[PDB]
This record gives sequence, C-alpha cells and structure tokens, in this order.
Amino acid sequence: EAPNQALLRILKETEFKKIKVLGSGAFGTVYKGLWIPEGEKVKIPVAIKELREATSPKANKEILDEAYVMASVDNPHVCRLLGICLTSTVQLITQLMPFGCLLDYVREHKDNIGSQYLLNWCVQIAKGMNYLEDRRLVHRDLAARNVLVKTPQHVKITDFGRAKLLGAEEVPIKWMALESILHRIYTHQSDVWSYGVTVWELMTFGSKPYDGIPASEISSILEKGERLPQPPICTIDVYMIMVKCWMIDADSRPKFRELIIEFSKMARDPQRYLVIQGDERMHLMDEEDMDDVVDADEYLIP
Ligand SMILES: CCN1CCN(Cc2ccc(-c3cc4c(N[C@H](C)c5ccccc5)ncnc4[nH]3)cc2)CC1
Repeated sequence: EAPNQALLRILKETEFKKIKVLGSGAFGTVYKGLWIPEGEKVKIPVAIKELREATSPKANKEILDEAYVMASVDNPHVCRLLGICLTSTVQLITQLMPFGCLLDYVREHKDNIGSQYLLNWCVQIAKGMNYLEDRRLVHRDLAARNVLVKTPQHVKITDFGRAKLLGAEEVPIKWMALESILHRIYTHQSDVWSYGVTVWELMTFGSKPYDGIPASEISSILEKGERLPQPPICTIDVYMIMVKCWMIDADSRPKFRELIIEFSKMARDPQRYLVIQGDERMHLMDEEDMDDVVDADEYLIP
C-alpha cells in the first residue's frame, strides 16, 4: 500500500473572514467566507464547516476523518480541502461552490435545464467517481445532495463523511445497493448503484426516490425486483443505463469508466437521448475589492 503524502495545511483564523451563514441545523454550520493566505495578495472564496459549537470528542474524530479523506483527493470533479483551522472546534475549509448542491439546483431550475447539461453532469460525476475508484475509495454516500455546483457547467462530488478504503470494514437507504442494506457490503459497485439513483434524481429534476415507501420496506421491494420508474424525459437508452446500475449481481453493473464513455457518447447528441420541452432555447459575488479574487482551482501549492 502506497504511503499517503498529502499535505494537511493548518490555517490561522486571522487568514480568513467569515461573511454569511449558508446552512445551519443538524451536524453544524457552513459559512461563505474569504481566505487570504499568509502574505500572498490573493483572496480565495471558501466554505468553512465549523461543526455546531458543543465540542464532543465524538464529532471531532468524525470531521478529522473527512479532513483526512478530502485532503487526499485531487481531481476536477472532486471537492478539495484547502486546510483545517484548529480554533476551539475544528473548522473545515474548502473551495466555495457558490451555486449550492445539485439537488437544490435542479429543483430550483427545472424550467431552464437542457439535455446538454444533464448529460454533462452525468459525465462529470462519473469521472469524479472513477477517480475515487482509482484511489481505491468507496464514497458510501453519493446522492445529488452531495454533488456541488461550481458553475452550472462544473460539478464536484463532496461529503466524504463515510468514505472508506476498499477492503476496509471500520444511513441513506434509498441510495443504497441491496448487498449494502442486507449485509453492509459496500464496493465501488455499490457506489455505482447510487450513481444510478443520483442520475434518476437529476432526470426527474429533483424527485425523492420511493416517495412514501418507508425505509423498512425498501430491501423487500428491491428483492421483489422493483426499481425506480423511467422518468418522463428519459429515452430508454438512458433509463437502461440506470437500470443496469441496479442489477442484483454487483459485478454485472457498469464500471464508472464505462459510464463516462456511454454518457459522453450521449452528450454528443443530447436531444437523441433526453426529450425536454423547450430544449433548443435554454440558457443558464460581493464587494468592490475583488481585484485579487482567485478561484481555488487556480490556486496551486508546491
Ligand atoms: C434555491 C437555492 N438556494 C439558494 C442558493 N444556495 C445557498 C447555498 C450556497 C452554497 C452552499 C455551499 C455549500 C458548500 C460546501 N459544503 C460542504 C459540505 C463542505 C465540506 C467541507 C468544508 C466546507 C463545506 N462546500 C463548498 N461549497 C459550498 N457551497 C450551500 C447553500 C442553495 C439554496
């Protein structure tokens, strides 16, 4: 096993001004902010995850696990850790994805989202996931709520709160492979099952899977052979790919490298694959001292 030589960067609380809350409640609090690294003459828009004040050693072991995972990943379709702040309670600091998570974004823009975008998202999330697979990570929680939007054309997987290495042994029912609900087996192929669901969230513009059906029923339904319905905008070509991510025999499901390929072919002729009313005509941030703003993606460390 190759040694993990990622750099964990500790950041001074004076290097960054918080600027607004974005998401209170549950777990903790997520902020928009700006980060001015040491003496460098850049300002980097960031999100800051400072778990709900109470410092129970429990949740500390959990956020540092994320930190560990997020600091070890490096790919355009995966959200990177910029560093941590050891304040009183550990802050996670990461590139701001200003448009929020892809669930909310499709929910809120159904009338404006073309086939080109939906298939590109699919291609990009597959690349993300394929990258994790290369680094032997199993995400264990892929869902449209965990994909963030940097621009409507550029999404990245986030939330590594349950990532683990393959082999390692160390709850979202509706996105989980059957072997996982039955036996807590979890493989790159159980991730692919959740890709399946994630894709289905996007083609239904934000629907909740098995809306109604309560979690206890789920593994039964699935054993009976039921899956999610073909969404209205989906050609059978697209829906057949979802279906395959949902095959009982886990090795029977597609590999992420195959998904990249298939959606990518599809994205070359989007209207052949997704049928959306109005498709041909669809089209898709503060202070004055913005002279020195640089996106994290353009801020590299030796
Ligand atoms: C109708 C849409 N509505 C208004 C606009 N947004 C508000 C919003 C904007 C950005 C974010 C956001 C969260 C986030 C984020 N969160 C993850 C969990 C994170 C992980 C480690 C460290 C910090 C954050 N990471 C990076 N960029 C981010 N941006 C969340 C909500 C969505 C809801």
